[PDB]
Amino acid sequence: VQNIGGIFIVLAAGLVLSVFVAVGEFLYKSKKNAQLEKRSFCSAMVEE
Amino acid sequence: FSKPFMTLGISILYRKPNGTNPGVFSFLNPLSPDIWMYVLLACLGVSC
Ligand SMILES: CCCCCCCC/C=C/CCCCCCCC(=O)O[C@@H](COC(=O)CCCCCCCCCCCCCCC)COP(=O)([O-])OCC[N+](C)(C)C
Ligand SMILES: CCCCCCCC/C=C/CCCCCCCC(=O)O[C@@H](COC(=O)CCCCCCCCCCCCCCC)COP(=O)([O-])OCC[N+](C)(C)C
Ligand SMILES: *[C@@H]1O[C@H](CO)[C@@H](O[C@@H]2O[C@H](CO)[C@@H](O)[C@H](O)[C@H]2NC(C)=O)[C@H](O)[C@H]1NC(C)=O
Ligand SMILES: CC(C)CCC[C@@H](C)[C@H]1CC[C@H]2[C@@H]3CC=C4C[C@@H](O)CC[C@]4(C)[C@H]3CC[C@]12C
Ligand SMILES: CC(C)CCC[C@@H](C)[C@H]1CC[C@H]2[C@@H]3CC=C4C[C@@H](O)CC[C@]4(C)[C@H]3CC[C@]12C
Ligand SMILES: O=S1(=O)NCN(C2CC2)c2ccc(F)cc21
Repeated sequence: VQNIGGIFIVLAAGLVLSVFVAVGEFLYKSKKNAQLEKRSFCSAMVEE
Repeated sequence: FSKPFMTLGISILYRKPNGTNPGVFSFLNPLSPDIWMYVLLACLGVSC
């Protein structure tokens, strides 16, 4: 763990980064469906 | 003395050091035994 070490840090960095962009695409498909029905909770809850 | 019938030399007598074999699970040695767990908890984690 002293030798390689940092690849687990960037594995912990990219996956936390990936959960961030996963919500941002979820809120984006709540946004293009926002011109259909409601502001968020229509396309949020149906896709939740 | 007569003329020699065998040639000599002072030298050092000592034990051979034991050549302990690289036993058949030798390929696990290049990583520490916690890193093999940390890779296993990565591929059980990142897959989840
Ligand atoms: C690279 C990419 C990642 C791959 C995924 C791996 C992730 C999962 C892995 C998880 C853990 C894998 C093993 C790590 C820990 C054991 C090794 C160890 O510590 O050495 C021990 C020895 O070893 C032994 O003598 C017996 C212990 C080894 C059992 C065999 C493990 C099966 C490997 C199959 C793995 C799964 C295969 C299928 C995978 C889908 C320490 O003993 P020692 O005192 O230091 O030395 C003895 C001295 N002597 C030899 C002279 C006698
Ligand atoms: C989400 C996050 C996770 C959540 C947390 C969950 C909790 C997890 C927390 C875990 C905490 C860590 C505890 C274990 C520490 C072991 C290290 C050690 O020193 O012991 C030994 C490990 O040597 C082995 O014997 C390993 C066991 C065999 C390897 C095969 C396992 C994987 C199989 C394939 C995997 C398939 C993959 C499939 C993928 C789809 C090494 O020393 P030794 O000299 O060899 O000792 C001999 C011991 N003996 C006599 C009994 C043999
Ligand atoms: C080869 O020689 C002996 C034979 O086992 C080993 O020396 C032993 O070392 C342990 C501790 O390291 C002690 O019990 C004694 O000093 C020795 N044991 C006996 C029974 O005399 C030595 O370790 C072996 N291996 C080498 C040199 O690599
Ligand atoms: C960076 C984040 C927060 C915002 C941007 C998200 C990106 C990755 C998303 C938003 C809009 C998405 C596109 C929307 C529609 C289509 C058409 C389809 O036939 C192929 C995929 C494609 C082309 C998508 C690719 C991924 C995309 C470009
Ligand atoms: C994605 C997950 C499941 C991977 C496995 C768990 C990770 C996050 C954990 C398990 C053990 C942890 C390491 C344990 C010890 C040290 C030494 C310290 O001086 C710096 C942090 C560091 C290097 C840790 C980094 C994070 C680490 C590698
Ligand atoms: O020709 S000698 O005088 N008598 C014979 N021997 C040898 C047994 C090898 C040796 C060995 C080493 C020498 F230098 C001389 C001799």
